[PDB]
Amino acid sequence: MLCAISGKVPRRPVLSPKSRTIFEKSLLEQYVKDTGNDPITNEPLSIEEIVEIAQQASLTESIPNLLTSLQNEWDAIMLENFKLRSTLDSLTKKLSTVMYERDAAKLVAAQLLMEKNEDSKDLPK
Amino acid sequence: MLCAISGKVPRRPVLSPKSRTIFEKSLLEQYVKDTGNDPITNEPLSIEEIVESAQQASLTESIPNLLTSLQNEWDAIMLENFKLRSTLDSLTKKLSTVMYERDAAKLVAAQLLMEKNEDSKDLPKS
Amino acid sequence: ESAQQASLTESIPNLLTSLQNEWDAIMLENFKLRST
Amino acid sequence: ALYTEYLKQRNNKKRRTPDFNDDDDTLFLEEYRRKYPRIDTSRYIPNESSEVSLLGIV
Amino acid sequence: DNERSNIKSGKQLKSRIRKFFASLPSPKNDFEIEDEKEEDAEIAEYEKEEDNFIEPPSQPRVSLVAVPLAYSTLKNNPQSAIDNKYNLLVANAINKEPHMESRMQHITQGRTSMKIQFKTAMPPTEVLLESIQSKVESIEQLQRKLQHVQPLEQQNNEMC
Repeated sequence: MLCAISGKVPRRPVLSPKSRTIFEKSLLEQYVKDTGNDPITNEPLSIEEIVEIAQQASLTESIPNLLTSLQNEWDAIMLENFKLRSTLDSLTKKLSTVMYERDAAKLVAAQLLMEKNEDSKDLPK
Repeated sequence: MLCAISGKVPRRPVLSPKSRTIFEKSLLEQYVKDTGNDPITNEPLSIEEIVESAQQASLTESIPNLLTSLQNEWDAIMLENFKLRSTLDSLTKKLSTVMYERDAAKLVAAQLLMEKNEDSKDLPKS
Repeated sequence: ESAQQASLTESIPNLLTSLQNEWDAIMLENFKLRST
Repeated sequence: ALYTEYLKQRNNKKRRTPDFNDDDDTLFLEEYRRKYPRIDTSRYIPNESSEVSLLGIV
Repeated sequence: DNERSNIKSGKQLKSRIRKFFASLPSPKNDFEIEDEKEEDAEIAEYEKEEDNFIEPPSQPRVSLVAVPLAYSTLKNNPQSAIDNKYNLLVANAINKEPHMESRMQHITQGRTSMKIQFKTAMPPTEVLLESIQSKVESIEQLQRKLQHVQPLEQQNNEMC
């Protein structure tokens, strides 16, 4: 039902043979033209590899309003794309703060093991 | 703009109705007189088959051209989302394993802080 | 069974100004054509 | 009706004006201006790359 | 000398060597006001070098044994990490939906963009315009020729 690139319902879907995934003909072609690969599995795939594989028409309702709808929908998608990218940068940013603490902690364990090693020597004496 | 047989700018373009391609009349005519065929696909074609209303047109510029433009906009932006969906699935996967190694390690920091102080508590008393 | 249109240098306008003009030009022509 | 009345339907005259220290409404309007300006600056890059070659070919 | 450089680069820092901050002694002072948090704060200030540098005698064999020991201490573990990752993902989608102080920073970020981008736009525009306003006139004065080449066409067809 959904092409695994954009999120649309595909109007001329095509399936990759390296990885079982129905893409849209337009979008998969652009990716292959960028780099000869599959977007999910990163396996070597070409345009000739693709095998070309429900249509229900939207009846909005009972035209000047439809102008402002398309305006709002582009206005919404622009922010729904923006919000999803600042979240990616801050999840990577907060991930980097964890890596510093992870490696900083395992340096603090080395000094704590020395204090234990020093203690085990004194206990034996 | 070009003739597919010669490669020149044809001064009398005639389009065939079997392999759709703009040929120069004087060139294609000789090709047909040689053998009744279309040069590209080798399908049968005669001279009468080759072809050189009231609604006035204007040049293709930046309604239909505007609609196909908005496809390019959205189809490109849809790939922009993949770059951030795919990269998110790597960061969250590295964060999950990072926070698990943090949660698995901090239990050992808590025990060494207990054991090293307990060894200091034990030894100093003796 | 290629054409090139050079998208203007000032190419917001595609949503607002360009699209508005297209449906103005379609509207006032056919109305004037019905008059003819 | 549009042709007879001689009135075109109004479009979104919003993105151009806006205002700083607004509210949750202008927080959206601001974030709109950024993404479209980045799309704009990317939309001017692929034009200038070809430049006048794409124009003179048409 | 090649071997010594291979030992120093790897043992410099795990986060710094792999991939991607402002100096803040007040943030370190505010965060404390618990001990492990202060240790990582000083570790971040040291590697980066209102900022004083000092620590440069602490950060390979001791780290390898430390990593091997912690690995020993650490299907069921895979599902508990996948469930927690979904919980944090829901918390990240909840913190983003509430926002859409903070609003002033975004507007100023745009003012940088508006400045940077529109200056680039105006340079790209005026560079294009200089080259393309001539070609526009060339292309647009040619379009007017179709509008007269058509209008004569009909009168001749009509008269024919």
